[PDB]
This record gives sequence, C-alpha cells and structure tokens, in this order.
Amino acid sequence: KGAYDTGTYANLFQRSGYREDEIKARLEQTWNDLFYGDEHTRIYYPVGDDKGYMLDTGNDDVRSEGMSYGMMMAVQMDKKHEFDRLWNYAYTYMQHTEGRYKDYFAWHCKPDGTRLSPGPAPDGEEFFAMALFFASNRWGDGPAPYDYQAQARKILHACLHQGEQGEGDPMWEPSNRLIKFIPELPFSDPSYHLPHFYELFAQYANEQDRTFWKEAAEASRAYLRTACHPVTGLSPEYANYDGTPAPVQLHGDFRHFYSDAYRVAANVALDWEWFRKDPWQVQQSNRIQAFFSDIDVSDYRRYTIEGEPFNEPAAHPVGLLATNAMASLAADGPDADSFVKRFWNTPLRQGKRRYYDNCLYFFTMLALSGNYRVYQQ
Ligand SMILES: O[C@@H]1[C@@H](O)[C@H](O)OC[C@H]1O
Ligand SMILES: O[C@@H]1[C@@H](O)[C@H](O)OC[C@H]1O
Repeated sequence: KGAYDTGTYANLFQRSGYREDEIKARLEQTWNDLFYGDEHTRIYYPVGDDKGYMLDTGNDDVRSEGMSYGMMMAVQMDKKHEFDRLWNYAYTYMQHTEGRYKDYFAWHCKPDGTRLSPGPAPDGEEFFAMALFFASNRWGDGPAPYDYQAQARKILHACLHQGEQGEGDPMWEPSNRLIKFIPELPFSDPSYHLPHFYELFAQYANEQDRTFWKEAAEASRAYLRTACHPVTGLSPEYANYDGTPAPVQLHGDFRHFYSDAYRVAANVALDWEWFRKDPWQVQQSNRIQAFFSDIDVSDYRRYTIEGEPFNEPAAHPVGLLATNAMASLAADGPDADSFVKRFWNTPLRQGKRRYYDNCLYFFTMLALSGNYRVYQQ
C-alpha cells in the first residue's frame, strides 16, 4: 500500500541516519535560499503587491514549467502568499482567454509578462492543475482567480476537449490516452508522464473526465515501461507513442539522455511512493542508480539510451544527481543509501544555469524528507 492509502511517507533522510531536527531545518533553508536567497542562488522574484515569477536564469525568460513548479513547491511547503503571487502572474500574463490555445498557458514570456510564443508546454498545464487541486484541498477556494478547484478543472477540461472548442487540439491523444509533446505533434516526452497525478485527476477533475484520467494513469505506467532502456534505465527526451526515440526535430536531436529525461527517474519513484502499483518501478529505479553508481557528478555527460557517453557534459548535473537520488523512494539496490547521502552533501547550484538544477533539487529535498505529499479532501 502506497502513501495515498496509509497516509505514511518514507523519510529516507531519517532512514539513512540524519536527525529529524537537522532534516526539517535543511528543507526550510533550501526554501529560503531558492525564494529569498542572494542574487546568485534565488530563482523567485516578487512583482508589485500581488505577483511573482520563477526565472529560467539560463534562458532569461519565465516558463510555464517553472511557474507551475514554483506553485507545487509553495503548496507542498504550505506557502500560500508565494503560491498566490505565482498563480496570479500565470493567470494574468500566460493563460490564453481565446483562440486555439484558450485556457492553456503560453509556454514562456519575458519577466515583464510580454508573451514570447503563444504555444503551450503540457508539463506546465498538468503541474498547474495538480498544484491548484492541492491548494484547494489545503487552503480552500477563494474568489476568482483564487477559486483553485474550478481553475484546475478548467485547465484539465481544455487539456482533453480543446479539439471540440474550435480549431485547437487536446494535450492527450484520445486513441492511446498518452500526453503529447505539444498539442499539434503525434509523439511524446517521457518526462511529461505523471501517472500519480492522473490518479488524483481521476478523483478531482470534472466528473465526465474521471474514467479517462484513470485510463491515462494505467496508459502512462505502461508507456514508461516501453520508453526506459531495459539495461541502463535511461530514456530519450522525446519518444514515439511506442516508446522508441522520436525522430530528430527541426529544433534539435532529443533522442538521447539529457535535461528533460532526468525527471523520469523522479516521476516513477514518486508514483511508487504514492500508489505502489507497478513493481517494475523498483527495478527501473535500481537500474538507473546502478548506471550512475560509479560516475562522478562532475563527469555526467549526455548519453545514448544504451549508455554510450558523448564528450559533451550534462548542462544540469546537480539536476541529474537530484533525480537519481529521488529514485531512492523506489530503489532497494546497493546504491539507494549512497545517493541519498551524496545528495544531502550537495548544495544548491549558483550562477547563470542554476534554475533547472535547483527546481529538481528542491523536489528531491521534499521527497527524501517525506514532505512531497498528496493533499486530500
Ligand atoms: O519541460 C519543457 C522544457 O524542456 C522547455 O525548455 O521549457 C519548459 C517545457 O516546455
Ligand atoms: O526549461 C529547461 C531549461 O531551463 C533547461 O536548461 O533545459 C531543459 C528545459 O526544460
């Protein structure tokens, strides 16, 4: 039985020997540094009395990924003021009110809120929806736009039914119940598959969609079994509906193990912790940890999914270490305990490239301390 059923969350820092007091203080200090820390560390920026944004420091823009991530961190840390500032920014600047992307979020904008491209990123929408559901269950709905439950249901309605509103496209392929890379293209991104959120969407979404969301959960668990390499546990950034690496795209080669794919190990580990439904998840977690067991974080490269290293370094090696450590929620192999310790002894990244590493870092600090939880009712 998973944490969803028992209400009990594994505290791997505690199982590993760290003191309860040290752990809570470490989690609180990670929060403080990321949202209120110095100019070289923080990724959160207040705007006026009622807005705020998560900065992709590397790309000097605001992404629906980072906004939705900041809202999830805020609600897991019971930080309503920051949650509300981030949501208000997303609601005000990013969410489309009309046209083919109505109720979707523009995937990126300038920090001042000027939209840069209208197209959405589905991993944004699914985190917004999950964070808003948790906000409703934790704090209760307020007047619009802080009517969190209805806001979540509106996003997930468009996610399944955009094709019916007019000229747009849904973010899930109805034929196979799989999340797409973008609404228009017939392939996926394995790091976007969050079967554990789809279980909760099957409880909290519009009644007419609950059957679909339950099928989506089972379809996504099956899909990650097809996308992950059976020796190395590595996955491609973009994958076909059959799990094989998708073709090279006009904007680059996403066939290999790089930044997006790091989140797969994290996502499978949290589904195991919450729902304990697919025991392949334990072996997948053991495999990826075995793959990285004897590789220094400063040596992390881009890899083919069969594990052939490129000369090129990982752009986000702290992010990769974080997802590898988060796999300890599921792994029972000889490497779980050492990745937990390696992570504990790793500080937040600083400087221009810090955004992505520090997002993945925080989700791991939450998870390994037993604080990445389902908020029900
Ligand atoms: O996770 C996606 C990421 O790869 C992209 O660069 O920006 C945010 C999302 O579209
Ligand atoms: O937004 C992310 C970007 O900041 C990172 O550098 O590459 C992966 C993207 O998802």
